[PDB]
Amino acid sequence: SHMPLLSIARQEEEMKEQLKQMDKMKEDLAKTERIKKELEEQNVTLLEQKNDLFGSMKQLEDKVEELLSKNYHLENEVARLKKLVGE
Amino acid sequence: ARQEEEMKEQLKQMDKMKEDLAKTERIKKELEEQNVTLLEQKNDLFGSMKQLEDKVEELLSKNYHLENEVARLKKLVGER
Repeated sequence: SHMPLLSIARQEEEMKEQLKQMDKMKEDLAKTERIKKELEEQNVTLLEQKNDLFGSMKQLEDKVEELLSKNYHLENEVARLKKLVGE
Repeated sequence: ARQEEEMKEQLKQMDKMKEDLAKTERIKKELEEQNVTLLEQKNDLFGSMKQLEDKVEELLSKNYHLENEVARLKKLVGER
C-alpha cells in the first residue's frame, strides 16, 4: 500500500510483501531448476544421437568410395571389352 | 528494532535466493543454446544421411548392370 501508514502497519505490510516475493522466487527457482535438469538430460541424449549419426555417415561415405572405385574399374572394363568387339 | 532484525534476516536469505536463481537461469539459457545447436546438427546429419543412402542404392544398381554387361561382352570375346 502506498497510503500513509504508521510504522507498526508499514512494517507488517513490508514483511508480508517479502514472504510473498520470497515464495515467488522459490517458485521461479523450482521451475528453472526443473527445466535445467531436463535440458541437461536431453543434451546428453542428443549428443549421443549426433555421434551415432556421424558414425553412420562415415560408414556410408566409405561404402560410396568403395562403390565408386568398383564402378570406374567396371566402366573401364566395359570400354576395353567393347572396343575389342567393336561397339 | 526486534522487527527490523527479522527484516534483515529475510533479506539475507533473499539475496542468496536471487543469487541461486541468477546462476540457474544463466546455466539454463546456456543449455538452451547448446540444445538448439545440437537439434540442428542432428537435422543436418539426417539430410546428408539420405543423400548418401540414395547414392549407394544408385551405385549398387549401376554396379550390377555393369557386371552383367562385362559378362555379356566376355562371352563374345572368348575371355572367361
